[PDB]
Amino acid sequence: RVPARMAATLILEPAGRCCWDEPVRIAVRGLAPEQPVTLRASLRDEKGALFQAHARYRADTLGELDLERAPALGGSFAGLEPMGLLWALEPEKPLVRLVKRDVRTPLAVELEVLDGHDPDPGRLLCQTRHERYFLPPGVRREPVRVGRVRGTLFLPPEPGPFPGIVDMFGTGGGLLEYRASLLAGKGFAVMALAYYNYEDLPKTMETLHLEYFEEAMNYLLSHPEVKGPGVGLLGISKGGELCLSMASFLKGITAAVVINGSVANVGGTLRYKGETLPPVGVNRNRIKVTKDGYADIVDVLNSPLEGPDQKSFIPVERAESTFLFLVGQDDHNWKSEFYANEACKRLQAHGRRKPQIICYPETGHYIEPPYFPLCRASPIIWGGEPRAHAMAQVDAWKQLQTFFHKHL
Repeated sequence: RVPARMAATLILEPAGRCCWDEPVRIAVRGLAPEQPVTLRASLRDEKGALFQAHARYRADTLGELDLERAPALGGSFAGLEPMGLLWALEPEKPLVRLVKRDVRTPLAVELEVLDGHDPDPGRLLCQTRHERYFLPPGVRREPVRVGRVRGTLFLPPEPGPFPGIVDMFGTGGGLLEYRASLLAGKGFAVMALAYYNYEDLPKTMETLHLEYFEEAMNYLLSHPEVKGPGVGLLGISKGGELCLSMASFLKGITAAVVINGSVANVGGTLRYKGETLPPVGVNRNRIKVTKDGYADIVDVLNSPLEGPDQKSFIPVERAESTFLFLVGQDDHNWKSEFYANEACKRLQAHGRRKPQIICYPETGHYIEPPYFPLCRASPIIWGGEPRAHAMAQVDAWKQLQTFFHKHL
């Protein structure tokens, strides 16, 4: 009698170094013909927090399970969804946002193949560790500490020069580098820019001075490996708001991608030389408690279209820049589509080019780079449905690349 068959084996393409924003093809060989199995993906973030997804499958008649050929039958998702084990990842503890800050180390996804379709998993038939990197091949990380400017520059491998982008996130303070590092992998010099509560910067954003942002952009533009003659701006939330403010008041901005930004100045006072924008007013009575114990704050901010709140409207008509607005239709942080439309109306009322707006159905506030799992709530809701939001993230990433390549 011949020995028993060797154990099942997982095969990935690509087998080696995969960036976070890149698709992978997962296959298992050496299962029994038509064997029912459960695949489980597990990830621990830099804070030790667990994220998991699982789906049921059935091997084919050869005992092969290939996720670009076999559909998920149920679990965290169903259908021919090769990347579902990643986009459907859910935190073990509700309310937990994924924490990834050091772009120099990968996030590991542990993949398990477990026997059977029982809700309580069978025996482990095979496993593999799939590392996903945030610093693309040959991308150079260069911290920025020039004048008062604080951020981190990412450059592609030599030779330059490269189109330059300033990258900005919203409120929370500190510096998120992961989008800039990934985007530098597409041929751009990208500066992740901090503006409060990081290193020696002012601890709060009670008042923000656009002069700081002018300095940052001038530094990027003056870099020996940045192409010019202007820069791109990429911002989400308050960061997109700042893209509009920068483009309205400052020179040297060629194009801006605004992701769920606001045309109202919110949360503090903006100053540039003799000019000021007061914060738009709030109405905490407009809060909705639904349909769990979560706040819905989408209606709290006053309209920048009536009363003294018109003062907080960013004068986008003064911008020379081209704009692309990427909005989640289900944004519950604030009225992103309304802001995009009102920016467009302001611009057209002054004979400026009409900006492209892309509105993604069932997508929420946090449109992150691809395969970042949806955070539904963290407490307030942010909006989005897992699959719709995931595919919006994948598409937005291609849209901004195309746009920046065209204009920069």
